[PDB]
Amino acid sequence: APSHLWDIMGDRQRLGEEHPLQVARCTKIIKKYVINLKQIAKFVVGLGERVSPTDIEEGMRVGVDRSKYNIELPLPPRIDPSVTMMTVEEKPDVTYSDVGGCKDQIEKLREVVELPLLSPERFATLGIDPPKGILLYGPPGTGKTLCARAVANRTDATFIRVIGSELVQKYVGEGARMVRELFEMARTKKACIIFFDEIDAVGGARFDDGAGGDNEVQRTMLELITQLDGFDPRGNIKVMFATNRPNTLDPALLRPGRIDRKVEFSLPDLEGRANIFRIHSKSMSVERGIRWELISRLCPNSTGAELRSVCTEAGMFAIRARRKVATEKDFLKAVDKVISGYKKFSSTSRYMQYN
Amino acid sequence: KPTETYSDVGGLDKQIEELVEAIVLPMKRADKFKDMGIRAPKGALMYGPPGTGKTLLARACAAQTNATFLKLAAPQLVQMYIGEGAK
Amino acid sequence: GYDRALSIFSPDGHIFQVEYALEAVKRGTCAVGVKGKNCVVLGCERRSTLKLQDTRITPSKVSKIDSHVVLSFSGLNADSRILIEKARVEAQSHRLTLEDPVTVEYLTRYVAGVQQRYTQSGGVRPFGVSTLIAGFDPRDDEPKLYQTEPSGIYSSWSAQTIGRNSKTVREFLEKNYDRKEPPATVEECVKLTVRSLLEVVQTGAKNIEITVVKPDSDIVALSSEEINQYVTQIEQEKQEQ
Amino acid sequence: VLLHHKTMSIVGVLQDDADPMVSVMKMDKSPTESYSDIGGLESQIQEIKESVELPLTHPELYEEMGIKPPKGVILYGAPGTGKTLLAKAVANQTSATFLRIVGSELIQKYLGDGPRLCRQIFKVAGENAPSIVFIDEIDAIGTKRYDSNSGGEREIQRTMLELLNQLDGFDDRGDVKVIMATNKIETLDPALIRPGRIDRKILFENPDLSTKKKILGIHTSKMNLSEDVNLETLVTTKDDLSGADIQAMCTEAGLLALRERRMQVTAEDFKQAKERVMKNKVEENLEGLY
Amino acid sequence: QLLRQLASYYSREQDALFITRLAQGLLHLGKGTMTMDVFNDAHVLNKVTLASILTTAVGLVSPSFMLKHHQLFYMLNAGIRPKFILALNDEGEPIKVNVRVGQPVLLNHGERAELETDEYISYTSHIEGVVILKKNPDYREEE
Repeated sequence: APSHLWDIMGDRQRLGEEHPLQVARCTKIIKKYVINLKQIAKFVVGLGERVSPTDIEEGMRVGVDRSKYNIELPLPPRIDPSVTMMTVEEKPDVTYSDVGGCKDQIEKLREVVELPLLSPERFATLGIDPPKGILLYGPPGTGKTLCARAVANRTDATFIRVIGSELVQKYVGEGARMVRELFEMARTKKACIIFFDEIDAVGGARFDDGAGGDNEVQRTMLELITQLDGFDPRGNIKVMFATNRPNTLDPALLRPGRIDRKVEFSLPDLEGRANIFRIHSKSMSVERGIRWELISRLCPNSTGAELRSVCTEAGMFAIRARRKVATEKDFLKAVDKVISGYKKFSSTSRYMQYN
Repeated sequence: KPTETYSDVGGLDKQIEELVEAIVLPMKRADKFKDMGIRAPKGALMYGPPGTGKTLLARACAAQTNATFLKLAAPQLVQMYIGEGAK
Repeated sequence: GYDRALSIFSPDGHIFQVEYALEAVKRGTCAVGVKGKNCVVLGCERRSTLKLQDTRITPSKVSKIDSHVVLSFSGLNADSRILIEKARVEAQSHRLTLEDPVTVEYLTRYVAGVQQRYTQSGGVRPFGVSTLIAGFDPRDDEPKLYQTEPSGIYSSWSAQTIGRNSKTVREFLEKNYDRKEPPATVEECVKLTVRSLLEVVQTGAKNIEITVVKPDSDIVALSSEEINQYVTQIEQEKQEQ
Repeated sequence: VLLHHKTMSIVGVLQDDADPMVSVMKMDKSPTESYSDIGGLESQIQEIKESVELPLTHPELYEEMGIKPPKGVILYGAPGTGKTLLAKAVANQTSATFLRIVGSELIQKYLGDGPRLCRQIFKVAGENAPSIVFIDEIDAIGTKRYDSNSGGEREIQRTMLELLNQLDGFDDRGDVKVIMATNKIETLDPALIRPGRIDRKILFENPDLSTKKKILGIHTSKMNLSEDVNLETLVTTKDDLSGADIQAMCTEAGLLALRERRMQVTAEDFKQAKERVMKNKVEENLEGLY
Repeated sequence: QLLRQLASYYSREQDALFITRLAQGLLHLGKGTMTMDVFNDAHVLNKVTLASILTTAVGLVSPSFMLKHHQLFYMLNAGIRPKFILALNDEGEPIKVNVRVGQPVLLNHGERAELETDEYISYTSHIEGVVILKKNPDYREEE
């Protein structure tokens, strides 16, 4: 059906020669334009009929006709990378209210990120500088990645999630181009959010005398630091560094001036772990008259990953243990099962804080 | 020219006079340097603690002098194509 | 000698040298025992994989610390010889210093107290074996059964087991045995231990060793033919019921 | 896409046919391996069935309950307990997509291609059907002794943490299941597990004399045995053996009768089979205590 | 994904806020555990359901099709047929049966089930609905 309407206007856009343009990047601007093709061929051209003199800029892809080369339409630069097109997500499922607890790991993030985006004129009265970067590391298993998605929901803008292993490519030097791919969209798309995940595989000095193949990774941060704070302080959006190993990072990366707000996650206390089961109490099945403060009290200090496992495994006892819904008896069985039974080995929580 | 000048720093005058004698004075007094028989320094190593560093004053060198500045990033000089980083 | 510390508090608050040492007991032979009014019975198994082991020349799994009290452990056999020798020397040292026969309460707190030293002593490692001390105090017929954990915590139990498949036997001793009405005869105390060994030994004879503890410094060790006598009577009332 | 010759205009999009590119994806032609052959493990068989097969076969139980179903289960135990056949029988009744990946393929020779492979494994499997990613026998990054494909200590952090982000940073509706099993999981990085995704942990031990009687009857169901061969006698002679050692004696006994071309295996073949397994195939473990 | 693509119609029509959310609430009618079907195990065509959905198809709201009123779509509340199963004895004492369905597992009088039969003996057919369980003096298994 839609193909019939497009065939009517397809007479001028097909038979005539317009679209068959050869796209290439412009080099020198004389106000004669020296442009190098993809086949490595240099030539000279000039403006067109409807082409504006202010549209042509240095280092921009400009399509020209293949027969007689002339400028026709400008194109946005950096057309080669296809990787960063899939790095932008849309509408994350985790909401802002999914993060439990009244502690300080919530309010501190929204003031340095969501506050300048929603109300940029609030800090303009005092004439201060909002923090460009932030710091979130914490112990493994607290759902730190869930807090990054909760910010993207309230922001209602472009979000970029970057994996630490994605920056390292299969060639030496290609990782340097991967850094500018992220910061190029910062100027193109204003008021977005970039997020780095597992930076420990990237950062750190690591010096020289080691295995010797380590000099390729250390240049990624030196390219990332240069693109963050260089000779020219070029930056707009907020930068988020996150990993599970803060001690193995670059001691320069661990110092301010690229980062101001620093928040480290901690294990919720008896009052903190209570709200963890309250946000899950609205879900599943909760028997009327059951106090969740006694369950979190019998459970020792542990990450939120093992806290949500209590409510999930409690529903598993409805089959083998011959129960309708989750009762208080099944909650006590989960204490020796979800916690005491699963300790053994290979249980992280606070086990690995360093290496 | 950038927006950073020497008026935004303080207490650094000990190391400021040394940077003026490297990339600053030979842009002016080089005619007087040939009379003494010496030669202008072809470069100076710039380093510091594992931190920000003196890059704040690097902008003032390209500002107050009002000369031509060329920014060259070292990590941008390594590429997969052999010889392109050397050119 | 070696001055470097070993036990270190985990960030969770526990100790690695403790919890990892408890796994050596769970991988060892299960040691179960019960106590009656006039008698105490301590059962123990052996390794069913190894054969051609003469019972006479092999040291008994239940070590006798004193005439009125014995020790049946489960765990590392390398760390058990240290506790058995030092408990017997203190048994004679207590008779030398205070001129008093030792008591089951003093023997348990001593062995558990010595284990507290190695956990707190830099340069040594805790014991990976758990001992069960059962006996009768002098001029007292009251049964005494005390558990000694590798962590140093000791407690009294009516019926308690340690080693592999412990949780299976513990659930069996709660419903079948009652602490309010213990058996007043020796024969009922022996048959109770055999019922707990049917789910672990799994149809074996020479691998079962049962030690009977009686007051007035009376110890009677059941032979191979005497243990199988109680097994036959229970198996006839098991499948038929 | 599809271009044009003269006008050089896009004609349309051309979809990829004849399977989604790489065909080694283990599409599972379904040989139909049932649960009767893995019988005797039913104590631990119903454990994985509820956390894997149950949400796929009966999704209404977890949806109406309100709890989130687990993303898989980790397996640990001595070799020979049947950890390979446990996950094979689950994918048979589900009739869904299921994957089998060797843990040694996570690291390549070229630097940077290790984490690039782990991205394409979960990407293609998640697009078609509620698939399951099962990586068996993971030796990755330990006791290296690798001259060729060794990438240093940089391949260690990139390849492993890439799998952790697939269970954390990668969003999914719950149709992707990840089950990992190997001989020893202690050498692996425990941070890779992150047991807020995996709430199920299944261990394995050696079977008793009652379980081996059921396992022996499985392999001898299709085998022709003579009248002088007793099933309970062979189980009694079994000492410290796993599920694989039971099939090893059934295979060795079949090879002895195959040399003489005997339909029914006599009792003399089982006598020589148990002696060869306990000698070579069965080696004394380094445990050594007691 | 389908219900979230209708946000572009709120600008073209001021009443699109109620229209897009009217059928969504009808989908959740009965706390999500209830539905409307004209078929059952006995194959009985019910004209009450056919007198509701078919009538509310055309002219759902006032701006839809010609000029209508807001009382037309209330006919769907009369065709609600919730699924349930009940088991009694004499005076109404409940008896536990074995049924595994979605919420649950091993239910009794006062819960619901879908296409399942228990192992307990009621009288003859052993079907869903309201039944009475009676046991023989030889083998008797009750709550």
